[PDB]
This record gives sequence, structure tokens and C-alpha cells, in this order.
Amino acid sequence: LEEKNRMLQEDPVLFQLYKDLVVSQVISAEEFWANRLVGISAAFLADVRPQTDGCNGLRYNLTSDIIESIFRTYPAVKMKYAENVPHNMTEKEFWTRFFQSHYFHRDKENSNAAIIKRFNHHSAMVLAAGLRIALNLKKSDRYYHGPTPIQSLQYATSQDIINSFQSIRQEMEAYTPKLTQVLSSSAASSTITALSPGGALMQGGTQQAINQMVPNDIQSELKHLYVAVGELLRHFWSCFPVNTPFLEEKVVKMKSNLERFQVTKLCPFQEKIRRQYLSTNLVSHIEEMLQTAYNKLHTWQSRRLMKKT
Amino acid sequence: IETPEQAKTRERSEKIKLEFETYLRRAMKRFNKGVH
Repeated sequence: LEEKNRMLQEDPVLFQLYKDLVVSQVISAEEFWANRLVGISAAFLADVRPQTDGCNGLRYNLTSDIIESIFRTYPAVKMKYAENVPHNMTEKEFWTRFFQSHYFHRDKENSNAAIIKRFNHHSAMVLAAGLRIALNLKKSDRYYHGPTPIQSLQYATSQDIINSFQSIRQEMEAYTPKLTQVLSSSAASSTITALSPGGALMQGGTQQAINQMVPNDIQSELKHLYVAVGELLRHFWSCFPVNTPFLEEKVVKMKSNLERFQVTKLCPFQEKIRRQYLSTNLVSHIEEMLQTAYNKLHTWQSRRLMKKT
Repeated sequence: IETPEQAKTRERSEKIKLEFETYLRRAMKRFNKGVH
């Protein structure tokens, strides 16, 4: 309850989506939520210091991360905290004792032995806490003619082509450069006319500002409906390919949800266009996708029936 | 954790207060002995 509600508050669009899906009786909350569903270092004491501010300030800043690190590395601190805090002593009092205890300020053969033993024990605690095909092608010509289909490579006739090959071979054998014959004023005018704006080569031009034809609120609603449709169709195609009877029932439920979504949200949105008489066929894409899904499902039903005939 | 200079000043203050308290105790004991 509280856990699920907090997720909705994190994503208002999801809450809007959840409102459009479950509140509108389009889908159940059960089917809704069916779709929805640190290292340890040795410096945890050396780096951690009592923070002294500019003027007499002990900013201990007792974060859980350091406390958890100490408890994992030192179960003794955990045991003392459990057996004392907050009954025998308060948590801040325990931390002050730890700061002032000789176990923290370890700082003479006995002292050297104590330091060595403490270092060895610390290393042991850290280590313990760390625990918890040759290929050969056949048809190379497939690469020479890949995804390109068979072109219309029309071949010439009999050896007379050679005569034509001779003709150019004789036509350009005695060649003189020409300048006037290269272009003419009529040819230039025709080329400009082809290149003139709005001409045969200049296809199309400026288009209509569809951004102003679609209201921004309608834009946002279209985006939200697109998100909803995409989620529903992702659930629909996720079942595909169908290999078990459960997928058939899930797809039937998804189709029912899509139909209810179209009835509840799409049509008043459609009327919202029709009342505003928007000429943009924004809904046409959504209708095409929905009809494509319907056709795919019905075709698979036909195939399964034929398999059952 | 106090800075070492502040710790030394605190120790001096504690020592002076303890010495004055001992002096007051001595004066009180002398006064009580005299009264007795």
C-alpha cells in the first residue's frame, strides 16, 4: 500500500498512467503491477577522524555508512552498542567513550606487541568480512550481389557493338576542343528553369507549421497516450511468439485493455481534435498501430484454428 | 577532542581550582579546630 503509493508519487506521469489504466477500469491494478515487477576497506578507521571546526566544534556527523563499516569490521563495537545503547549509555555517549577509550587511541615492548596484535586482528577481521571456430565460405558471389536485387543489366547485340565501339574509337580519334558548342543560351535558360524555385527539380518548398496547429496541451496528451499505447503493445508483443496457452489468454486480456483504452481515452481525445477540427491526422498513426495489432492477433488466431482444423 | 593548548589551559584551571579548594579546606579545618 504505502510502498506502492510512494512509487506513484515519484513519477506523476506513471500515476497519470495508472489513473488512466486502473481507475478508468481499463486494466486491473494486479495486471498493472505484474508489468511493473559495497566493498570494505582498511581505511574505515584511518580516514575517519573527529571533525574539528574553526571554533571548538566536534562535527562527528555519525553517518550510518561508517557505523555499518565499523560493525562489520568490529563485531565488538556492535555488541557493545546493542548491550548498552541506549539503556546503559546513549549512542553519542558510546561514541565519545570509543573516541576516548584506549582501544581507539592505541598509542615500550608491551606497546609494540599490542600494536602488532591489533594490526593483525584488524587484518584478519578485514579478510573475514571480505568473505561475507574456423570458417570457410561456400558462395562468395552472394557478397558481390548482396541485398541488392537483380538489376536490369541489359546486354548489347551481336559483334556490331564492336563496330559501335569502333565508331567512337574513330569518332574521338581525331578530336578538337570546342567552346561555343558546349552550351547555348536556350540550354542555359532551360537549365535555370529546371533549377528555378518551384520547378521540376525544385520539388516542394516551405511547409505548414504543424507545431502551431497542434496545441501544446494536446501535444503533451498525445505524448502520454503514445507512451500508454507503447507500453500496452510492448506487453502484447512480449507474449509473442505464442507457444503456451497462457500467452493466448494474456494477449486476449491485452487486446481488451487496448479496446478499453481506445474507448475511454482515445475517443474523447479524438473528439478533442474534432471539436477543435484539427486537420492533422495525429490519431491516424495510433489507429494504424492499433489496427496492425488487431490484424496480427486475428491472423494468428486464424493460423491456430487452421492448425486445429 | 580539545586542542593541546586548550587542554593545558584547562588543566591549569583545574589545578588552580583544586589548590584553592584545598586551601579553603585547610582554613575550615583550622577554624573548626580553633572553635573546638
